[PDB]
Amino acid sequence: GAQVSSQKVGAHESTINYTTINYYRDSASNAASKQDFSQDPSKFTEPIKDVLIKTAPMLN
Amino acid sequence: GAQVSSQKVGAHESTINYTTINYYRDSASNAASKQDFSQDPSKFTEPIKDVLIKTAPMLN
Amino acid sequence: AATSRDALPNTEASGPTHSKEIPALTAVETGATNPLVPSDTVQTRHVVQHRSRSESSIESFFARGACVTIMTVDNSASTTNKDKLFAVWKITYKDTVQLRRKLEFFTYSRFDMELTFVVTANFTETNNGHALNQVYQIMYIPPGAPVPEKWDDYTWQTSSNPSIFYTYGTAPARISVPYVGISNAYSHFYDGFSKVPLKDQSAALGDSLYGAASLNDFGILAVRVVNDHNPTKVTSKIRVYLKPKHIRVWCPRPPRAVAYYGPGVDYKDGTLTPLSTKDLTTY
Amino acid sequence: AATSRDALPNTEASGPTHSKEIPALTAVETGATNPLVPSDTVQTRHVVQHRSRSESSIESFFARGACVTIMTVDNSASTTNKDKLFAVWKITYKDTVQLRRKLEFFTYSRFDMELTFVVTANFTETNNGHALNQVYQIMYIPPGAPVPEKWDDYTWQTSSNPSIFYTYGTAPARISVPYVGISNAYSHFYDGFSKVPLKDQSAALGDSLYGAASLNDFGILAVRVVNDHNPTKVTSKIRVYLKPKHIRVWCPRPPRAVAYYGPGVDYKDGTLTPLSTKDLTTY
Amino acid sequence: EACGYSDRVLQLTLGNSTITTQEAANSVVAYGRWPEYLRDSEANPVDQPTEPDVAACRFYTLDTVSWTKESRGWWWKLPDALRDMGLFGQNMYYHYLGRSGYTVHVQCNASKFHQGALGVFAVPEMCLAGDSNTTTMHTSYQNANPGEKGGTFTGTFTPDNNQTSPARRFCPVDYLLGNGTLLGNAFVFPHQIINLRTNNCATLVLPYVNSLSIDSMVKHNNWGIAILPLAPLNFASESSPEIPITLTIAPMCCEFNGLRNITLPRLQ
Amino acid sequence: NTTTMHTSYQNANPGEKGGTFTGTFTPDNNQTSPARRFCPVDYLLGNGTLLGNAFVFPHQIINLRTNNCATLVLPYVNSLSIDSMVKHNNWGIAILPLAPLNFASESSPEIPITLTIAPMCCEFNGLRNITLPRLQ
Amino acid sequence: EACGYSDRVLQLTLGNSTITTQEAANSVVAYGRWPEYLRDSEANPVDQPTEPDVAACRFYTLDTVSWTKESRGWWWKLPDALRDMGLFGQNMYYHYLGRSGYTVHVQCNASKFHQGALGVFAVPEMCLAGDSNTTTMHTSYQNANPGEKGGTFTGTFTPDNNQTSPARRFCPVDYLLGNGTLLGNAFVFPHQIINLRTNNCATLVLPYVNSLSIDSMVKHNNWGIAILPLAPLNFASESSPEIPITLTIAPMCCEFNGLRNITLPRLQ
Amino acid sequence: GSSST
Amino acid sequence: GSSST
Amino acid sequence: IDDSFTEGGYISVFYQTRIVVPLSTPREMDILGFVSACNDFSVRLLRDTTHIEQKA
Ligand SMILES: CCCCCCCCCCCCC/C=C\[C@H](O)[C@H](N)CO
Ligand SMILES: CCCCCCCCCCCCC/C=C\[C@H](O)[C@H](N)CO
Ligand SMILES: *C(=O)CCCCCCCCCCCCC
Ligand SMILES: *C(=O)CCCCCCCCCCCCC
Repeated sequence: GAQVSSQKVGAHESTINYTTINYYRDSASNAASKQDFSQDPSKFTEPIKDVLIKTAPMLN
Repeated sequence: GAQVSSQKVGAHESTINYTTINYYRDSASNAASKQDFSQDPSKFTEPIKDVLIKTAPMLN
Repeated sequence: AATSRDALPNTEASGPTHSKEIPALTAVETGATNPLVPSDTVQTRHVVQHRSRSESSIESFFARGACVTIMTVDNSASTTNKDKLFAVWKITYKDTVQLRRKLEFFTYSRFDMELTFVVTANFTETNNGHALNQVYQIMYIPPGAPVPEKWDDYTWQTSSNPSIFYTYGTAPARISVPYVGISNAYSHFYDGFSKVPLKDQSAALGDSLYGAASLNDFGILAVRVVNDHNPTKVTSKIRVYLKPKHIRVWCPRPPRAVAYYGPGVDYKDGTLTPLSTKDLTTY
Repeated sequence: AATSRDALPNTEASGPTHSKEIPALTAVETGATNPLVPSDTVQTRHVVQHRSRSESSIESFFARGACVTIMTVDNSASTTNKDKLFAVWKITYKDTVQLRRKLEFFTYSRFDMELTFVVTANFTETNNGHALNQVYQIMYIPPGAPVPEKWDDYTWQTSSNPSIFYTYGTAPARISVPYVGISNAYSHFYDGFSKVPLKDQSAALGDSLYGAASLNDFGILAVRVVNDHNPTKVTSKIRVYLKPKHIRVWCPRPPRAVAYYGPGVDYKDGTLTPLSTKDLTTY
Repeated sequence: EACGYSDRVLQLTLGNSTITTQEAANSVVAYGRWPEYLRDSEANPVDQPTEPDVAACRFYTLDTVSWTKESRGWWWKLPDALRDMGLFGQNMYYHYLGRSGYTVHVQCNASKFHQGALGVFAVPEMCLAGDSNTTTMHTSYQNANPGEKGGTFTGTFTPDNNQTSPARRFCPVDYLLGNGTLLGNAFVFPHQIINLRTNNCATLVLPYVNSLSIDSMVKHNNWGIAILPLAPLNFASESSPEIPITLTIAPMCCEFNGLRNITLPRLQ
Repeated sequence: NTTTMHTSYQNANPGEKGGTFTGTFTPDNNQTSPARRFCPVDYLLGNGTLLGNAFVFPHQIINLRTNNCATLVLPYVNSLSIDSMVKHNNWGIAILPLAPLNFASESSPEIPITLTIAPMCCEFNGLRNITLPRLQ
Repeated sequence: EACGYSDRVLQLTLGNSTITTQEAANSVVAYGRWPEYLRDSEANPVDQPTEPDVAACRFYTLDTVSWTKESRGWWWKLPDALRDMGLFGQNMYYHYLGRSGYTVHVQCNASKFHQGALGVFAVPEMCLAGDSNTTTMHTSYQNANPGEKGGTFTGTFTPDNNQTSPARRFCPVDYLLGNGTLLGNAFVFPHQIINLRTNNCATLVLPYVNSLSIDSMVKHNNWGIAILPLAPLNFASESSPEIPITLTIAPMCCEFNGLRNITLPRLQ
Repeated sequence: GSSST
Repeated sequence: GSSST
Repeated sequence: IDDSFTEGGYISVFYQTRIVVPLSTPREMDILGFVSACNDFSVRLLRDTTHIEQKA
């Protein structure tokens, strides 16, 4: 049940990895993976009904 | 001898798993798996000799 | 194959009705409960049900340690009218009330027992004199084995009885015990006696307690401070916590409604009114 | 598939321009922010961008334990006008300010809770008399379960409530809690009431606090020193640290700009001027 | 059925005995388990069992009691109520060990102008509370075991104060089901209700239930039968109505181990 | 400033007239019979956060040289799928003059503001008798 | 059915409401037509209709009236009787046009020792006669439309003679069905009879009936419910027996067109 | 080696 | 056995 | 527990018509009521009850 993932290596001395094993039945007991996703800001930065083309006049 | 099972993941950050190894000879020493079964209430809720059809008159 | 953490049934959408099908009419005399669901008497929408009964499985309902006793010991000089205090406890879940009430939702049970021991000490007298770290011996004395009469007598050798030597200030001690019942299940209720009174015998001779089966059901825990005594007095308490692991239960019962009054089902005058005033037509 | 630790976009080289394409002109009335990058208004070189947003992911932004309360207990002899001190705390992140402000950048959240407990003790009076190592019981009392009235009453049996028996001087205690909200997310703001005032009802009877939903949202922690008392007095404090693991957040908000004044969004007179003097044409 | 068969009309036949009824409300099989003999994989005493079959597995009728406006309820224990019933009782007292299941048939008819409702409960290990507040668990064998007459419930707890010579009997308070739990919850035990407008009987088929495969029938009762008026008897405008209640019970699949001389218990 | 979270249901819920912002916090000092209303200070967005940041909420600006209206399409937002509409408000509409009204050289210009709002995809559960709230 | 199903035992469920009965005499569907929504091929107002579905198509119970030896009969109009019933009434007064079908369930139980028989008639366009012999067609809107209380029949025509301030109400004579035709012929309208020895209810399922696909519910009533004692109430030898009659009615497949501000009618 | 439930 | 991310 | 935010509403029982009896019959009687959970019913967050205690 071991999970093997790669570290993003910052200062250096191939891919360096690290190992994780969950010891408990409840996912709440688990540490945070920090393997998170990003998304585009659009729902907050461009919430307009008609798609904005930045080279175009915003008002037409 | 490792046993690998899945967690039912509640709040989220594929299947997340956890590992279990028994360290002792006596099953009494083991933790509880919590991998339990359910059953129908019938032996307590419908203990009657003739099967009940709920749309039908209970007395006929 | 349905598991405790499986989701419960979806609500299925259902429309208007006008038929000879009568789900709502029933007859509780039969002894059965009418298996109805909302779509039997109202119009419903389709709902995808995510909820599960995982936390109310018998195991999950009992999966907690509960205090069942507090044992007092001391480390004092034994002197002609009073000896160094060691404690003796007859193993039971009936000296406290909360685990007892939970177990008594059922008539019989099987389980492995997890015992955890929390140990705390204090000085009882004003002198600034100190004590060194105490080691405690928790000896399990099964029915038949010699009970200690003195904190330091031969029985504390434990060649065959299981003992725990606990060091003060370390993690609380813990051991497991298998299902050790002499029956196929533990009886939370025994409607009977351990003796038949015979006519050719005196009443005294045929007598026994109502509802008691083996006198020393499970034996004793005897606890002592192993250290010799200090000039200063230290008193300690051993709190015992019981968790039933790997548990099975049979024949459900109504829960205890009036205060416990001893190891049996007896009740005390003055405790028999659990319900409070509320008017029939008052929400 | 873009991850939090992926590098941000490269700057692409760009030259002179003379066209009808007008990136720089825009109209904020629309409610949108103009998505410009340097090559839209100046000449750029090609840069291979290595920087990432890894440390500002919601998880990384919150991935720290924060103090949310300090609970005081003692181990003193209970005497007719004053009892041995045990502490009771209603679980919340709003008694302190730093974690509260971070959470309130958002309207709703989901997370697993990690609680770490740091425990410290001291003598309060001059006597050279000592104390032995203390064990603490941290009992979680969920809404509905009986709250302790005395340091030693029946509720500390904990047959069903989760308790931590912490030993003094050992590693700080730690437990995890799942997302336990009764809604699909935790509400950091609730613009409403828990009761509708009806006309046919008295005002008192229909009244409730603005912005409060369940009165006892999450229950209580009750903490006690399990040890019996010493001749000397020892006071202890339990500092509680909360970390939101496995967290999700919705609907961003402007951060708290004036001092907190209670559990709601209220503000105090005299605290309403966060901004300092600075002249318009002064760098 | 289109050939007349009804949920309300039953015939039960065990040994040389038959019960008929024309106003049943179906019948109950406790915990869905029909009585069975002890299986080899669960057996424990190794000697050849005695299985009296029709000699003991037949309907025995107990003394009829009377239901009135002042009735608080009645109770019986099994096997105790049958201890003097023909060859069942004989087989019981000649052996150390015995196990048995039962068909319990409670009978109570009235008229379309009477009303009232009896809750009939079969309780595994029906431990009842004592009369003392100075002692616990002290109900004597004799008082615990009334035989076929059974005992009764009371609406009032009244403690035995004679400390010189204690009564040593039960004081089973009806709304506390005689055991410190609320009667409204007794429906989790296998039960039927005799509601006079609906039915005139209750039929409970009880398996042998115990934490052992077989046990001392003389020391231990496996089942308790508790009958309580959930809604009181009433008729026309009579101040003092009465209707009888009769219990007929049959042992089923009973077997006995450990044969010796007969037990002669101290019952008074 | 003697109590928190005490705005009454009646004052929290003005119905269609709405309420207004003020440039000054002014504490209710009648402790005998408290006003029990909001005191929403404009540069603090009526909630203790700076108005200049209100643009992270969905918004439009009516700048009179550019446009004469704002149109916001709002989803149902809540920590629940459905809730008590009578106890709880899901959305707030706040309209504030970012740049003040001005016209020619009139000292006292005025122009009207009208709100037209349409519910969309609304559904209701738990039918019974009608609620008659205490609104005054 | 051999699984118990009976013509006499029914359950009806509409919206969050259920009616049960154990003594029905089947149920009637007027002119064999079940209620339906307005079809596109028969549609007329072109705007999107409002269809409140479970919010309005549910059982509403009107004020219970009392049947005695002196009762001559009762009447109600639809939709008028439902004008103040929850969201049906609201939807009705907010729109110019509305159409609706109905399940009408009349309730009246007694005992095997009572006797009597109610004719329950659903009449399309139940125009009733006025109280005047100096004027015709002069019953006021207010008196024509009693709302849920309904009106009653009389055994005697008694003309309004106050010419200064005329009563302007109906004077519906029972044997003339309140409209100048003989009651014995009312059975050509969809009906059931509550004959107390046989049944304790009547159930009429009514389609929307009109010379138009949709109409003004506020100006026009499509159906009239007339309940008359065909055989009088009687019990044992009581001089003054009484039993209650309750009406529960549910709109079915109702739709509304022409939404505007709400109608506020002059009802008194 | 390993069981997988 | 092993997962590799 | 009693909580306004999570309140459940109101159960009530009324006479639709009336109880009718013939002569020689009791004019008063009892109804009994029962409650039970449906198959979609669940509970969570285990806790100690207030329905039992142990003073001293
Ligand atoms: C060094 C510590 C060893 C501790 C050993 C304890 C062994 C005894 C286990 C006792 C089992 C007790 C079970 C609970 C009670 C029974 O269920 C009922 N009263 C009826 O049998
Ligand atoms: C033995 C220690 C057990 C500790 C158990 C704590 C369980 C309770 C978790 C409480 C969750 C609190 C979440 C934070 C606050 C809420 O987000 C907001 N005020 C709105 O719901
Ligand atoms: C998957 O995990 C299979 C390999 C097992 C590797 C060794 C596990 C190390 C010890 C984990 C103990 C279990 C923790 C509850
Ligand atoms: C099955 O278990 C084979 C794999 C072994 C994995 C590593 C075991 C980790 C240490 C366990 C020690 C033994 C405990 C008594």
